[PDB]
Amino acid sequence: IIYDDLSKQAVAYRQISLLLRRPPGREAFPGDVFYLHSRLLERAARVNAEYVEAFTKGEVKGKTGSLTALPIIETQAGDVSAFVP
Amino acid sequence: IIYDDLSKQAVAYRQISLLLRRPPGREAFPGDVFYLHSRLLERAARVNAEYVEAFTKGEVKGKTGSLTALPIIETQAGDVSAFVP
Amino acid sequence: KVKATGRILEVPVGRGLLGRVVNTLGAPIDGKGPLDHDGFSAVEAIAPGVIERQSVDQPVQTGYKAVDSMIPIGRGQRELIIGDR
Amino acid sequence: GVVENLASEQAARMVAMKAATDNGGSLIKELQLVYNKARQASITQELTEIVSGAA
Amino acid sequence: TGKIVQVIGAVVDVEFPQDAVPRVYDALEVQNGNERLVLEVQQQLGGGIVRTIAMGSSDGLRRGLDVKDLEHPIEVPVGKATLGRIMNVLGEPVDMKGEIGEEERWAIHRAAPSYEELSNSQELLETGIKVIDLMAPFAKGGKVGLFGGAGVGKTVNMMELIRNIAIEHSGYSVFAGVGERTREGNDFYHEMTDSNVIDKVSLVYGQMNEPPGNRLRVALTGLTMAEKFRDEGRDVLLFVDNIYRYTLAGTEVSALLGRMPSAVGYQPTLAEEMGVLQERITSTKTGSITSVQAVYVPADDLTDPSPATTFAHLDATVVLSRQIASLGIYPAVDPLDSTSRQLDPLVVGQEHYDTARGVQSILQRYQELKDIIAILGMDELSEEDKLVVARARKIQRFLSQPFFVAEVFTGSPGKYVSLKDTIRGFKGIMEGEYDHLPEQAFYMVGSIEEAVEKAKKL
Amino acid sequence: MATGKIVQVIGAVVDVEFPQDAVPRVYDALEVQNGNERLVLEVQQQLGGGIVRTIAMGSSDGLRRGLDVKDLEHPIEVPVGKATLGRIMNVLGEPVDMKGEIGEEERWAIHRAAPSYEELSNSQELLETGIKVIDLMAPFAKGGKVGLFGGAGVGKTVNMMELIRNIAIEHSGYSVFAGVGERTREGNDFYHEMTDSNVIDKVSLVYGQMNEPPGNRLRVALTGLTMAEKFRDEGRDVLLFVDNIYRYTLAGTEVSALLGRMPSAVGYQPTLAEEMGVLQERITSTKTGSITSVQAVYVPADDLTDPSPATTFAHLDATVVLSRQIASLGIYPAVDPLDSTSRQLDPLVVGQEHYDTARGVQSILQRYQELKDIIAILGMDELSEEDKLVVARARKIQRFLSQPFFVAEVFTGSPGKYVSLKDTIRGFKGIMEGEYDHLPEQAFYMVGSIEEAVEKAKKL
Ligand SMILES: Nc1ncnc2c1ncn2[C@@H]1O[C@H](COP(=O)(O)OP(=O)(O)OP(=O)(O)O)[C@@H](O)[C@H]1O
Ligand SMILES: Nc1ncnc2c1ncn2[C@@H]1O[C@H](COP(=O)(O)OP(=O)(O)O)[C@@H](O)[C@H]1O
Ligand SMILES: [Mg+2]
Ligand SMILES: [Mg+2]
Repeated sequence: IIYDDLSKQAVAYRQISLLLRRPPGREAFPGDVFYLHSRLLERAARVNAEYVEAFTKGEVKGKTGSLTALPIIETQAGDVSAFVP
Repeated sequence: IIYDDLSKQAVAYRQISLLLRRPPGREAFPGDVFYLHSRLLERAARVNAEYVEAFTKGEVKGKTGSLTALPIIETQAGDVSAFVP
Repeated sequence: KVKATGRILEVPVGRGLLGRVVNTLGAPIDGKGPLDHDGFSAVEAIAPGVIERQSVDQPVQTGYKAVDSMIPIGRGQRELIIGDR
Repeated sequence: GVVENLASEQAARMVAMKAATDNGGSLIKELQLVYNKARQASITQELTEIVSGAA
Repeated sequence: TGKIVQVIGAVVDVEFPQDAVPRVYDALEVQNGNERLVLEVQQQLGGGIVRTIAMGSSDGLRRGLDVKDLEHPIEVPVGKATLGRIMNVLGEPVDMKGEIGEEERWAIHRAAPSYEELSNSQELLETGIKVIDLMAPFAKGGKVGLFGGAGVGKTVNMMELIRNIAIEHSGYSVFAGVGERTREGNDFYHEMTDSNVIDKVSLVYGQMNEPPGNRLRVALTGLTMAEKFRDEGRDVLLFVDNIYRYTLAGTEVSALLGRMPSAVGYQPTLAEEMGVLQERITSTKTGSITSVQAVYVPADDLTDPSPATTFAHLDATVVLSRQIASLGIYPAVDPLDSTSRQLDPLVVGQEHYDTARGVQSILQRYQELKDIIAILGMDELSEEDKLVVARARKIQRFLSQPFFVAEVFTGSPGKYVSLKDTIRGFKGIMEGEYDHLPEQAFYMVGSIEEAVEKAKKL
Repeated sequence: MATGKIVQVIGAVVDVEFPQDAVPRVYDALEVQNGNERLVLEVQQQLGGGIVRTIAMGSSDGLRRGLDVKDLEHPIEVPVGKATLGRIMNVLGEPVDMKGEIGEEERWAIHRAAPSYEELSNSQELLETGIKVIDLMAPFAKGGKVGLFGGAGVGKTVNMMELIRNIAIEHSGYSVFAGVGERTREGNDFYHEMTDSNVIDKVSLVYGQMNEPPGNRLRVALTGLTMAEKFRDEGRDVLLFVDNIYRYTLAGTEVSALLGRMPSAVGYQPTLAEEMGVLQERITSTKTGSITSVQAVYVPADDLTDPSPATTFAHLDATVVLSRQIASLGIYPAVDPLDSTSRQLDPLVVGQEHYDTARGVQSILQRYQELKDIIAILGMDELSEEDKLVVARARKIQRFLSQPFFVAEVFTGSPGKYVSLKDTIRGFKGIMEGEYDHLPEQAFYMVGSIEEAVEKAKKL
């Protein structure tokens, strides 16, 4: 899976958060921007064959499933110190 | 007309805008500092004879008025790239 | 009036999505007809736990010499592509 | 001809090092202006964000 | 039926009865003294109050005045009627001629075309400008952006593109002045009407002297006319004078509308406001809008949130810069940030692609050498490095060109250069055919030949 | 019986109203049925009349206003003892390894006060490690705190896996691993590694990964301490490894504003220094028993000046500053010998030859640093001969700090090397005294003892 611009998601969540009047953080991003991207990315994983067999109720045996992710970020003038990067 | 400093009018407007708790922008100037100067300076113009005839109700005819305006700005250590300049 | 349907956001999921351009809610926008989904799934779920993982030892090939020699990606990895515009 | 070329060499080196000294001062006076403008912006980005957060 | 309850600068709050509160973008009318003022609804607050933006001067309004609820958006004339004429944000005529004889009026808040409706064309378009169609060539139907600060030449370049690309375009065109100098509008109007091409160019002007309501909705009444012409099957050219000012009017208003500030002080809806504007300006399968936009960057800051969220919306970005201008090299196009989607050998050819990459490779290496030269001077360089410094300086001089629209400021006659001439010139310099000519020979000349002649007279 | 009702649910923060008698006290636990899911809430503030504001120890999704809440009249209490050895648990001390119940004898509250000033015990019992640079520049005693500072990707985890290998296997005492905010894959890879090596029977593991709601990441560090403190009070010598102290502070930052707190200097919470203090002053070696601890410290943006790394520098006995420059140059481990130090680096407590070698090494490398930009602009030919000498010896010293690790073998395809402390001193003294001046720089790179430097020099 390729996430085209986790930066523009962070920007959309910031807009939603501020319109809802939640308290702003650094650069005005809400604090749960780390929680947003971390809960999203830790979903990409490889799972052992016991998990696959348990999930598919026995149909598939002997196979490990996997999801790979390639998030993309834009930095401004190469600044890595900004919040979302 | 010679506005002797538009960079101390911009400061005297930033003070009023900050005493009214309006959210500041770049260099803490208010968001409408551009409107502040654009409305003032765009009043310096050359107007065609039809406008002078319409405004004076025909008492002045065939003459074109004008208002030249040379504002002064002061810049810190001679950079033009500041916000107000 | 607003009613409260007590159900979280779910999305069409299946094999019949391969080749389809879809909006966030699962509506096709390519105009190639409706989907053929294998049921729905929930948008917001939790990830597999520590015991349910397996380590990464299988490659996913980029095809780019620089990436695949110096910065290899495996099936379950979470590689970030970062840079300017 | 060799001894005279070595005297010429020392004169050319002193002129080059004098130029390199003035150009180094010229860079110092301009990098300092970049640094001062940056510290001022950093000081105003914060404070703006602490007052906005204090709400 | 409703009454004004607050007047906070440009925004106006109106209280309505509980059962007839206006919809989220309807228009209202007030008599502000002897004048009628239109208001546009932005928010429905509770208890039947709406926040509105005044489309005109807000002075003189008194609390307790009575507003009148029109039951439609701002609707503007469109089509063949709006074709030789100057119009207001409300779509009123602004020239002293009579009324606009329209058959139809469209609301200005519309939706962007669907995904299946779009069309992608690689049909390349040719400009007389050497650097623009060398480095970042743009095709018909794609958006072009001219970035840069104050005084770097955005408008003079756009007047050059209006002059040249109108040579190979037959159809109608729309010009939208969004918050720029009125004088530049009046000069453009007289220049168009003295060349008798005013019968095709349609003008909208909400300029920088106008209140923030007028500078917020003027870009949208520009598009609504361009979209009318696109849906008649025509290929339309759309020129926007400044599309920073549309976001600046939103920044000025959005504090008083109650939204909390975002980064710097921009409105939190910056990326949506720009996305709602710049996604209805596209070539569908039933028309095509070729558009040029001038994007003021604030404070020369390319990392600012307003330019940085516009670089993703454009097909060909041309970044003007102040240093290159101070050297006198007009057009002051920085060739290490300007790029395009159409600079690919599969669409543009290999000889062009190779020339443009060769130029970038040389000028980058020159940038790396400039910091060494600054402390030590040129004498400590390698002899190959001195060769690239000489060719890179000649290339920078050769990027300049004398525009016909700049003949007043300078005196030099203008020049139009073809693509084959410019790739021949840069290919010749890159392989050092012209290594024997002085640098000042390349400054402000058209084709390479001309430079040789200049060199003869030094 | 249930006694409170939910009145707000804004993100991760939940407010509960109770009768104005018997309002829950601070740091208490509460329980609510989030559908079928039993959800724990921790009380953070008593605000207003009868209301308490709380953090969810689980997902906040699925909660309605008006749900009944039951107040447990105790803090979060966790299993402690031998029954915790070999088991993975979450912040609540519930098994996540699917091996069944923990079977604990005793349970302890995770919020407790630190040892009194008269309880603290002095030690200088220097540990030896295989790592050359650390044992030269930052040796540390049993019972001390060690911090590994670095930005992203500089070698914090690989170093901590090496130190776990070298120290813990010789250690006969029980160990605790606290995976605060760890990546789930790295937690599984560690668990399997210990399970294969058969050292899992003397380690207790507490894991709070990145995906978990902020309360878990906030409180999981305290469950690690509560287990280690049980072993210390039994009188054991304990090894405590904490995967990031930084994501405890960050888990505090995320929820701080929703708790109503005014923001501080870099957006951090106003209580950053107290939150760090209250945790880090429990990690001490008392008269009854000793905790020895190794902590990794993330450095946001690679600036050592950011409040979070800046405060934690003042709590640690040894500080091994890793640097991204040295990693980018490809020298591993990327320890900066000029910034890293220990309070055990004293001539009195180390051997005086060790101290003299360390002072020499640091003096030489500092003298190289100032020459670097001079050579870069004006060129090596405009050094003098004694500087050309010290720039060479500096490069030889800066290669001999590198080392292959057994746990960093998978990355590089080479065997792993363990160097004894004495051999390290003997080598660096020999290099500075110039006994190996004639050998090339690569004869010192990625080698073990200096006898191996002469063997590889012969092969070269
Ligand atoms: N060939 C040229 N191209 C551009 N500008 C030129 C050229 N020759 C001279 N100039 C000078 O550059 C000035 C500034 O150009 P222009 O008016 O386009 O600025 P701008 O880009 O419109 O910026 P803004 O509208 O924000 O002031 C011109 O008025 C002219 O005086
Ligand atoms: N001693 C080493 N030998 C070889 N590779 C290393 C070494 N130290 C770090 N690396 C490389 O750098 C990576 C990042 O460091 P790691 O400890 O995994 O994450 P972090 O440093 O952020 O905790 C390692 O995964 C490995 O790729
Ligand atoms: Mg302009
Ligand atoms: Mg790590």
